[PDB]
Amino acid sequence: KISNIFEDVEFCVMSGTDSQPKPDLENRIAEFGGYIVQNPGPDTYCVIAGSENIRVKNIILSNKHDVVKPAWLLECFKTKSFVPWQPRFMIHMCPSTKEHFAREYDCYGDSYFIDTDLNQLKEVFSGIKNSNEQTPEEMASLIADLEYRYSWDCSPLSMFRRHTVYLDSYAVINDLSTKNEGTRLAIKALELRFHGAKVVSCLAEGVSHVIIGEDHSRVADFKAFRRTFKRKFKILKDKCELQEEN
Amino acid sequence: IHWPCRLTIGSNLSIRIAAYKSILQERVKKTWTVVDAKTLKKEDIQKETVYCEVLKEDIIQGFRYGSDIVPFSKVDEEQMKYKSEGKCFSVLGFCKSSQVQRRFFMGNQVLKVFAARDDEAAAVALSSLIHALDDLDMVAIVRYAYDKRANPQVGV
Amino acid sequence: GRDSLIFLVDASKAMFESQSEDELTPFDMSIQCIQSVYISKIISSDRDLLAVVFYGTEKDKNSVNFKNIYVLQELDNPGAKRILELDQFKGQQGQKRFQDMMGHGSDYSLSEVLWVCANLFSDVQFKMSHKRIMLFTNEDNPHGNDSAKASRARTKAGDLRDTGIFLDLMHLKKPGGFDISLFYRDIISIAEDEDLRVHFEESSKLEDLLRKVRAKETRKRALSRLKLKLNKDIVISVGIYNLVQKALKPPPIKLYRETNEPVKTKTRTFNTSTGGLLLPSDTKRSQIYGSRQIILEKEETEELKRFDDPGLMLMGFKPLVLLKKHHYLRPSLFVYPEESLVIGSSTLFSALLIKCLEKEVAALCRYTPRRNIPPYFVALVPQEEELDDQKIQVTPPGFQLVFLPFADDKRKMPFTEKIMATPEQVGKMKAIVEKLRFTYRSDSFENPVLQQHFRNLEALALDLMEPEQAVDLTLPKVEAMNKRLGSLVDEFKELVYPPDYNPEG
Amino acid sequence: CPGESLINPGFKSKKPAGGVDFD
DNA sequence: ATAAACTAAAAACTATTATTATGG
DNA sequence: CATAATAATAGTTTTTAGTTTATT
Repeated sequence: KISNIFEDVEFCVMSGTDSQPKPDLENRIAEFGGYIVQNPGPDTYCVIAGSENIRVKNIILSNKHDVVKPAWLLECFKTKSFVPWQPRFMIHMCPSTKEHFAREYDCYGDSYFIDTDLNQLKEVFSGIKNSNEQTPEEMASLIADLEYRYSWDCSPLSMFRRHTVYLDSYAVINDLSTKNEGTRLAIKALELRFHGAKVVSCLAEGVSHVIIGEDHSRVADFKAFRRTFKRKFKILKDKCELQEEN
Repeated sequence: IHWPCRLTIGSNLSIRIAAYKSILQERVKKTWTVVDAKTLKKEDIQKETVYCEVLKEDIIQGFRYGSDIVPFSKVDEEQMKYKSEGKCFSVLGFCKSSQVQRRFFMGNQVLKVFAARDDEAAAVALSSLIHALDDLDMVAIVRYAYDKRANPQVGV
Repeated sequence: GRDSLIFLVDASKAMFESQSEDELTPFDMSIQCIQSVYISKIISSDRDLLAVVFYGTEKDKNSVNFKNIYVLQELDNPGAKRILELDQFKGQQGQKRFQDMMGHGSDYSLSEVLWVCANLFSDVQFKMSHKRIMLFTNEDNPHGNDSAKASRARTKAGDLRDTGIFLDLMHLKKPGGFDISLFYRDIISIAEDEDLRVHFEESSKLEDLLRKVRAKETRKRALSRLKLKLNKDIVISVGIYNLVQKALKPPPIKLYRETNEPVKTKTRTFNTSTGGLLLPSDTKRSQIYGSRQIILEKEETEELKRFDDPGLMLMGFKPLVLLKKHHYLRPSLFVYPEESLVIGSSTLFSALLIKCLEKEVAALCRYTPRRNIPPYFVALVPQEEELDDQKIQVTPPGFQLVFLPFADDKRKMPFTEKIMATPEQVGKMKAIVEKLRFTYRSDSFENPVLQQHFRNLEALALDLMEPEQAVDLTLPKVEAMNKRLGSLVDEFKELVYPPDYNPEG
Repeated sequence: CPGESLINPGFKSKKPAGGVDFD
């Protein structure tokens, strides 16, 4: 009809009163020549999912239908062009729709061909489960490797949270248990987890960066354990509280 | 058939049992054959259910809800059907024999219950329970379920 | 006739104020009660008609054009559309939605509302077995203010009582309590009046009103107006009843896939061999025994099913002691005399009842339900009239027709040899039963299948997101039984079962 | 009316379903 | 070998309509 | 062989006996 695009495809409008009242959506579909059926026929390609009902659950269980939110079909309407199916309105889909989304996207809405933007990247990320459960150092190394491979070390945050810096957060180094008020050891530890240099305040050999801390009275300790270290102390200066990583 | 089952009292008791139809309704297992009056042939006869015209794939089942009619697919009803367990026959409680009246005897058959076929200890337990119930003027309330598609039943 | 019940609800801000907002307003909870009543009626009586009206609201809706009086739904069979219409005002801000689309605040005349509901009763073109109207408020002060309108209202109410209308009033939530009798002290049609206190109670009988009872409860009618013939001529009209009747699901309805039209179905019998069309006179029934395929007409089968005429052929008297419990065929039926066709039937019936109760015998009778049916011998047990503590006839006086099975009604069983047990084990069972003894009541259970069936029906009728789940009373309290018993089962098992017995196998 | 389901006039009061209650 | 539904429910309550006993 | 006629017929809902189809 006006948009014959919606014709010849059977629609089980079992609930439309989610964006527009369901009869109104049926009117719009009919004016576009779409087929309105009150029960899901075998040729009912998609089902308009408005309000949530037990019938919705049955449709989900019965892998025969395409769960369609009314807003997506409103897009198809107002565009006057049939929007292709996408997984951000779609809940339960036929295996044909499963492979369709696996083709056009990575099943997250992230396409394999058409490039990304801020919006779709955020939507794909949020759709992916919240992922922060591992140890900070494993993911720290992962971030470091990705920054090396992708030149992402250019972040202003890249010098206090992941790799190779040494400090004195303890009155005696190699003694991880002593703690004395009168300085900002706590603040130094709180900073050592932000930009991308590893929290290290123990006698280590492979560490390359040694930095005098805000507890400047441990220059004696810094130098005494510097003999055990194979790296020398620089004249100190994110990167400017008391630091020399350059 | 042999209906092997377990009388279940709580969870601590489970006795293999054999309960069969003792008294029941009778009817011949061979029914009529509506054949032609001229060639005496059933194969020439044929019924033809017709829906108006439409086929069986244009139809669903519905249910009259008061003044209203409700579409209700068979798959949905099976999904939402209250489904019990099969061949489970547990005891529900013990009530006085005088509390019950034969006026409430439901069903169309009477079921006589034996223990397991050739299980001596099952027979011992059955006889002990029988004697106890007899001496106590006692009847047992039980839940009957024949198979998975069987409706659960409450019987004496 | 049917039952005419109208739910009369005020809209004068007397239902919007609340003792506290954690407690339902006098309005929304009444909506829930009405919806529960609609559901229960759907379960019980389709053919009944119920109506809901509002008074004191700013606008009105009624044929008489009486102001401030708005009928929400008229005397009709309950419909899910009506129920959801109530639901849109049910609960919090549902009264706000009401205010937005309906509003309130105006006054009214109780005479005027009585006139309106009388018009509603006059509107129905169907016979009503009862004239019930249900009033929802916590306050009688509106007409408690002016004496003239109060007098007119009570005069009108008396008139409606004369018409047979039974007014009923409910206790509603009020911070100051109902405080009855400010107006309504004798303006209530009551068969047993016991309410005279101020009744700060916020409810009178709202509990069962909200309670969802699941039953059909068909109206009483005799299953057969049969004739009891003593020998051939001492015949009395007798009423037979299924005092209990196994209920079943309503049948499915053939509906279309797209329009859900009730599909007209037709199963023509036709000659598939020629593709032609057959007639009932065009076919013959057959059964083949051995080498012989015996051919008959269905009718001939019917007349060879003709033995005795519909009635009762008394075969004699047998003492009640001569009855085997296991000799049961199908549920028994009740017997009652009828003077509709035979006068003196009830006197004779009473005489026989008393005499059989005395001599403790049953009148065995040849019973024919209706034509083309082989008569059966059935024992008629004299059934006494039993009245409860309230003197309510719980067991009607009459006779208990029990079906006496025939020779073939039994089945041969592969019996097992008789085995005894120690009396100690018998005492163990006695103690365990005493632990797990429970008092029996007739209505102690429901069919969970049918229950969940209705649950699903309601859910889809209310297009819910999720159905309420029926509780299965038939499921045993296994944890409670183990708690009650302990290790008595283990002791008895050791007394009986050797420590190798397979529980199932 | 005493002993009558006010919901269903002409029909006795309907008790709550209840269940097994050990004694 | 059929324990759910097999398949169509044999039956009055409570309401109407053409008969004629007759009006002529 | 006419006419204020009149009333014995019928037609709606219930609830039995027919039956599939797995069920062992």
